[PDB]
Amino acid sequence: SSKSVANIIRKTIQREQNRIRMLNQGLQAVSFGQVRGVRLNVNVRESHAI
Amino acid sequence: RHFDVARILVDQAVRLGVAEADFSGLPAEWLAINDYGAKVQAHVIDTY
Amino acid sequence: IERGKFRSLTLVNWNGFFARTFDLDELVTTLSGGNGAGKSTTMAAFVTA
Ligand SMILES: Nc1ncnc2c1ncn2[C@@H]1O[C@H](COP(=O)(O)OP(=O)(O)OP(=O)(O)O)[C@@H](O)[C@H]1O
Repeated sequence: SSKSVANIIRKTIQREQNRIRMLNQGLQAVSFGQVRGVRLNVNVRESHAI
Repeated sequence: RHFDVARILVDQAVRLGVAEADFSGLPAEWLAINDYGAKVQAHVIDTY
Repeated sequence: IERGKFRSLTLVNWNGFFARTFDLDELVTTLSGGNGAGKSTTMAAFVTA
């Protein structure tokens, strides 16, 4: 049961990572003050990967 | 109208290069730019 | 009588201000510039001093 839980979590995490990273390319360099762009950083956490 | 000119003029001038003296640590003086007591503080703009 | 006055505010080696002295007015001083121009930074320098 624990193995199945871990596997499903990994699959869902990968799917959401891919979706968000693909979505990131939907922004086109907004020029606000000195900020030249905005981006989302999604990464599986190592403290949880362990 | 003088004020409304000065501001605008400065806005146009500061887009053109920088002033190298601003790194010298020597404050600039308040040069009078008309009668009635109007003054301006800016180093010469050298580095375009 | 003759209230004391802040006559100036000097930042040295601050972010964007290597050596900048502002001459505070006796009544009102007005920093003015677009976003990121560094006005809250100047007021932070004053407060920190
Ligand atoms: N703690 C900080 N670390 C890094 N950069 C900072 C920090 N605080 C401010 N900055 C940057 O310094 C520049 C000036 O910041 P500041 O807050 O002084 O802007 P400002 O001109 O007062 O802005 P606004 O008019 O929009 O309030 C901006 O690029 C801001 O991103």
